[PDB]
Amino acid sequence: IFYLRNFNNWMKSVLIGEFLEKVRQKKDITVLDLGCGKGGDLLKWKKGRINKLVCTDIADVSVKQCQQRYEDMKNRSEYIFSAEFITADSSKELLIDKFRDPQMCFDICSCQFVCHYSFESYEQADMMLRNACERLSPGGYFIGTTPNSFELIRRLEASETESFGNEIYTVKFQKKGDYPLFGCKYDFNDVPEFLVYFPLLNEMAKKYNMKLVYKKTFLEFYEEKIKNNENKMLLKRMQLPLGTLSKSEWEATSIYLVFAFEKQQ
Ligand SMILES: Nc1ncnc2c1ncn2[C@@H]1O[C@H](C[C@H](N)CC[C@H](N)C(=O)O)[C@@H](O)[C@H]1O
Repeated sequence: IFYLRNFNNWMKSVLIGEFLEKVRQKKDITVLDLGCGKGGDLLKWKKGRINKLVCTDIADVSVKQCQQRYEDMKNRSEYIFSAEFITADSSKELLIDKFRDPQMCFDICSCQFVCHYSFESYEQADMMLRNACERLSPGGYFIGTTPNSFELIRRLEASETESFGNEIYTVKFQKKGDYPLFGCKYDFNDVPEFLVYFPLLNEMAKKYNMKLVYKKTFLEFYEEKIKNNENKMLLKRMQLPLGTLSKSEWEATSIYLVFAFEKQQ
């Protein structure tokens, strides 16, 4: 369990940091962490020296864990951002209606391992994308990590059943051979997720004046980003390709992709 979560932390680290550098090339960094969980990315924002962060999640128990983690860091002379915490279903509720400041603006929306939950339906996928995008400033960024639908199906079609995996993970599709845009249900060991067809996410984000910066598979992102010595030293410290992970860990990790979109002027 540890090694993978750690590789995923490194992934989000390198992803978050590139877009904070990109952000800062244009003269008070305000960030929306959408589906923030227990606050696994609070330190990344702290290290990035953002000034404001809104943390929101469907699970109140996790948001309260996020809030306590934050109070702990704050309680323990060094700079920390101010933070707003909201328990909401971002696929059914409108965050503009929840913020203290409805007309608040964000420089980044980070959406890490969350989007696949909103694709239960069109209304939900579109709502979570509005929430992510409508308040980004011109030039601001929508960044995330979600399973690559191409790799799920590849592995589905190779399989003798509706299931596949190794000792680390299991995928179990509800149905096989049928891939609707919305509602394409699978299990991933433990909640139900829904297939995210990336061409459809890309297209759908044009409604909120967003152009794709890049989509990379995890393996592609890994091998490009290891070439930066600073990203590589970070991996060194925090810890198919040969080393860094096992065969089985690359197998689990290689399911995912990384994306970045930009609000246009
Ligand atoms: N409709 C929704 N709105 C907001 N959060 C959701 C929704 N559906 C699932 N989630 C949350 O999204 C998160 C899924 C992620 N696996 C947690 C990842 C967390 N951002 C991290 O990178 O550590 C969980 O916290 C779920 O509670």
